[PDB]
Amino acid sequence: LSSAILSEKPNVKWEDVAGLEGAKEALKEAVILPVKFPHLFKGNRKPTSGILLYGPPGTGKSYLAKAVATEANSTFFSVSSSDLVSKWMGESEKLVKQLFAMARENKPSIIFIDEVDALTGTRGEGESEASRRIKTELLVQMNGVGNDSQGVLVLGATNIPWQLDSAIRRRFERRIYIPLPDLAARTTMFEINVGDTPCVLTKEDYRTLGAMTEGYSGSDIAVVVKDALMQPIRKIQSATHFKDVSETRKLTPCSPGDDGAIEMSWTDIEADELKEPDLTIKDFLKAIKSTRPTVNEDDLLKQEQFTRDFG
Amino acid sequence: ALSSAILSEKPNVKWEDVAGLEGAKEALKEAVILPVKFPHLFKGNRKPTSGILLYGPPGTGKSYLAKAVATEANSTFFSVSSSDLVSKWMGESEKLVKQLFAMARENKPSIIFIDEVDALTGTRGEGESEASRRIKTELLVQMNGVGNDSQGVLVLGATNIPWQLDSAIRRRFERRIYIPLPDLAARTTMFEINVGDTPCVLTKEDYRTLGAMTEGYSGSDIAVVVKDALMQPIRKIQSATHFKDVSETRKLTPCSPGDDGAIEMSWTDIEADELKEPDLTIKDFLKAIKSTRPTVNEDDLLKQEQFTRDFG
Amino acid sequence: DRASKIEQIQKLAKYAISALNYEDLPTAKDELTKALDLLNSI
Amino acid sequence: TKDELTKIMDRASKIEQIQKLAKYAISALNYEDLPTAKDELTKALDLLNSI
Amino acid sequence: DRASKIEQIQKLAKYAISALNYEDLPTAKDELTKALDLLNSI
Amino acid sequence: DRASKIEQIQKLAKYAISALNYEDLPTAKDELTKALDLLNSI
Ligand SMILES: Nc1ncnc2c1ncn2[C@@H]1O[C@H](COP(=O)(O)OP(=O)(O)O)[C@@H](O)[C@H]1O
Ligand SMILES: Nc1ncnc2c1ncn2[C@@H]1O[C@H](COP(=O)(O)OP(=O)(O)O)[C@@H](O)[C@H]1O
Ligand code: BEF
Ligand code: BEF
Ligand SMILES: [Mg+2]
Ligand SMILES: [Mg+2]
Repeated sequence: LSSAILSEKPNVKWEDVAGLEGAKEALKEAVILPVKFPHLFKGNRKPTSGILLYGPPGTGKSYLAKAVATEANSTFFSVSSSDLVSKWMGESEKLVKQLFAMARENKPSIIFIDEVDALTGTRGEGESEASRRIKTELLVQMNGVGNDSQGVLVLGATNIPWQLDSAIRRRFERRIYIPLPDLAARTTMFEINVGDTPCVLTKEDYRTLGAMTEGYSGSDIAVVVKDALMQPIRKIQSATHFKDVSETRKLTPCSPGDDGAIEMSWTDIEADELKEPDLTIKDFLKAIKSTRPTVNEDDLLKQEQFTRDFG
Repeated sequence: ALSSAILSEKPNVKWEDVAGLEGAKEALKEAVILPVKFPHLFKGNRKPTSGILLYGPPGTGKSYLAKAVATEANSTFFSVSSSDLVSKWMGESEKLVKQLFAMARENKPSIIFIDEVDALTGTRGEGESEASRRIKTELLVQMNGVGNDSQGVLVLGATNIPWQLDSAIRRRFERRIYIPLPDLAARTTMFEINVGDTPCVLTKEDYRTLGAMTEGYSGSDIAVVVKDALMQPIRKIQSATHFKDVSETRKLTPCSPGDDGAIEMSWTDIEADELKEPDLTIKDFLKAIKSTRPTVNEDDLLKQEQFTRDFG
Repeated sequence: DRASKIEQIQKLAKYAISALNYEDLPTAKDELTKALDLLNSI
Repeated sequence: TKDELTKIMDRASKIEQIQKLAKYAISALNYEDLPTAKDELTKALDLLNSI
Repeated sequence: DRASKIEQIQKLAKYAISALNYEDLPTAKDELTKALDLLNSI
Repeated sequence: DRASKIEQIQKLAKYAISALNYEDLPTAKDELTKALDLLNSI
C-alpha cells in the first residue's frame, strides 16, 4: 500500500481566460458535456480520453488547467514528474498503476500532468530505465489490455512538443496549440487584471494599450499590470508631502506645496488611512517601456512547424 | 504461493471489427483455432507455432487486435506488462516469471500477451545489465523450452520499437509479422464499423471518397475523426439560437434563424430526450479531416521498412 | 436606444453566422444587411 | 467530379471567412468601434455575394 | 517471374473485388483487365 | 439483378483466384472472363 494521492481546490473562473475558444469548446464538451449529459455518450459515441495543450510559455496553459480544476465538479487529480519517479526500482511504476487505478476508482475524474516532456523520448538510449519503464507503464496503463479507458481524462501540458515522442503524441489524441493572445484578448486581460482598482481609462484606451503591446505573454501582462499597481506606492512614499482628501482621515501623495500639503513620509502615516492615487495611463505606458516580450521568434517558428503540421 | 494479478474478464470486441491484418489473422487462426478444433493434425513433425511477434508503427491496430484475440479466445487469457515482472528485492523478479509460465501451463490451453517487449529487454551498460539480464535470462530459458513443452502455451509479443529488441528474443519470437498502415479499403471498412449504430447519411462509395481523402492515417486517427464526427451534432445543439419540430411526441433539432417552425431557444430550454441531433453529414466528416493531420511520421515508416525489409 | 441598437446588430450578425452553419445564404445576406443598415442608422 | 469537389471546398472556405469577419465585427462593437464594424460587416457581405 | 506473374493476377483480381465493394466499376473493369491480359502473357 | 450481377463477378473473380492456386490457367482465363464480360453487361 503506497497511497501517494494528492488533490486540492483552486478558484479560477471560466471567463477570466481570454481567447482560446477552441480550447474552451473542447474542454466544455470534454468536461461539462459528459457530466451534465451522460446519456448522449453511449456505445459508439465516446468521450475524449487524451487532450494535449502546448505552445509558447505563458500563453495561458496551466491557468486554463486551473479553470478546468475549478469548473470540474470531479475528482481532479494532478501530478508532476516528482511523485512518479521513486527511489528503488519498483515504486516508480506501481505508483503509476495505482494512479490510474484510483483515478478509475474515483470516476468521473480528470487527470492533469504538467510538462510531460520529462517522461518521453524513447529515441536513443539516454534516460534508459526510467524512460522505458515509466513511459511504458504510461502507455500500457493509459490504454492497454483491460484498462477502462472510459471515465478518466489525461490532460497534458508542455512547452516543447517536438521532443515529445510520436507514440505519446498519438496517446494525446486531441492536441491544441495555444498561441500568443491577440488585440482583443489582451484588452480583456487588461480589463480583468485591473480588477477592483479604480482606473482612469476607457475601453478603446485599453485597445490603445493592446495595440502598443503587440506580442506579449500573459505573464508580461501580469507584470505590467503589477508595475502599474506599484507606481502609486512609489508616489505615495516618494519625496516629502501628503494631503487629506474626501470615513475619518485619508491622505495621499502630492507635490511640494499644494492644497493641504503637509510634509511627511509614508512611515509617518497611520494604518489604513493612507490611499494611493488611482492608476493612470502614464503608469501603463511606463510599464510598457519597462519590459520586453519574453518569447523568441525562432521558437515561434518551431511552434508554427509543429502547429502547422499537428495542430 | 506468491501469485500475481491476471486477466479474468474479456473485453468484448468482435473479430470483424478489425481491418486488414490478413497475415496476422491467418497466423492467429492457425495458431489458436486450429490447435483446439483440430488437435489430431498437430502431431510429431507438425507442431504449432511457439512465438509470435506483432510490431509496426503506433496505432496500426496491434493492441486492438490483442483485444480481439482476448474476446475470441475462449481460453485463459493472461496478460502482463513490464510492471508485474520486475520486483523489489532480488528474487521475486524472476520467480514470478517462473510462476507465470507455470500457472499458465496449469490453465492450459491458454494465451500469453506481453506488450512493449523493449521495456523487458534493452542493455547498454552495467546498470542496464543488472536485474533485467536475470529476468531476460529466465525468459531465454523458459522460451528455450519448446523442446520441453511444445504444446500448450503461446507467447504473443507486441512492440513499437523492434530494432531495439535483442536478437535473442527476436529468435524467441520465431514467427514475426509486420503490421503496416492500412489502405483504402480497410479504412473504408473501419469507417463503416466505427459509424456503428449511429444513423449516417452517406453511401459506400462516399466512404471510399473519405478513405481517398484520408491517405495515410492510423487507426487512432480514424477513431478520433469518427469521434469528432460524433461530436459535431452536439456542437450544433450547443450552437446558435433556434430549434424546430420534426416527425412519438415532440422532437426538435437545430435550424438556422428563420425557418419552417423555427422557435428561438437554447438546448437548455429543451426537454429530456425530445432533442433531435443533426445526422452526420459529409461536411462534419470533411471538417474532421481538416481538423487532424496524420500522427505518425514517414521516417519512422522508413525504419519499419528497414526492420521489416530485413526481418519481416 | 443606441446602446441597444449597437446590441441588436450583434444579435443580427450572430443569427447570420448561425445561419451559414446550414449554408442558408438567403437568411444570411439579409440579417447581415438589416444589421449593416442599422450601423449606419447609428 | 474533381473540379466540383474543390468548388465545394472553396465555397466552404469563403463561408468560414464571412463568419470570421462577422465575429470580428461583433468583437469590434464591444468598444463601440463603428469604423472597423461597418467595414468587416461589409467585407463580409460583399463576399456572401461573391459566393 | 511467372511464379510472381501468377501471384500478381491474384493481387489484381483482389483489388478488383475490393473495388466493387464501392460499386467502382471503373477501377474494376481495369484491374480485372490488367490481370487477364497478364494471364495471357503467361 | 445488378446488385447481384455485381456480386457474381466477385464470386467469379474469387474462383479464378482459387484456381491459380493449382496453376490452372484454363479455369482462370475463363472465370476471370465470364466475370469481365458481365461487368460490361452492367
Ligand atoms: N489567457 C489568459 N487569461 C488570463 N490570465 C492569463 C492568460 N494567459 C496567461 N495568464 C496569466 O499569466 C500567467 C501565466 O499563465 P499560465 O497558465 O500559468 O502559464 P503556464 O501554462 O506556462 O504555466 C498566469 O499567472 C495567468 O494568470
Ligand atoms: N483495424 C482496426 N479496426 C478498428 N479500430 C481500430 C483498428 N486499428 C486500430 N483501431 C482503433 O485504434 C486504436 C488503436 O488500436 P490499438 O491496437 O490499441 O493501437 P495502439 O496500442 O498502438 O494504440 C484503438 O482505439 C482501436 O479501437
Ligand atoms: F509555464 Be508554462 F506551462 F509554459
Ligand atoms: F500498440 Be500501439 F502501437 F501502441
Ligand atoms: Mg505549465
Ligand atoms: Mg500496444
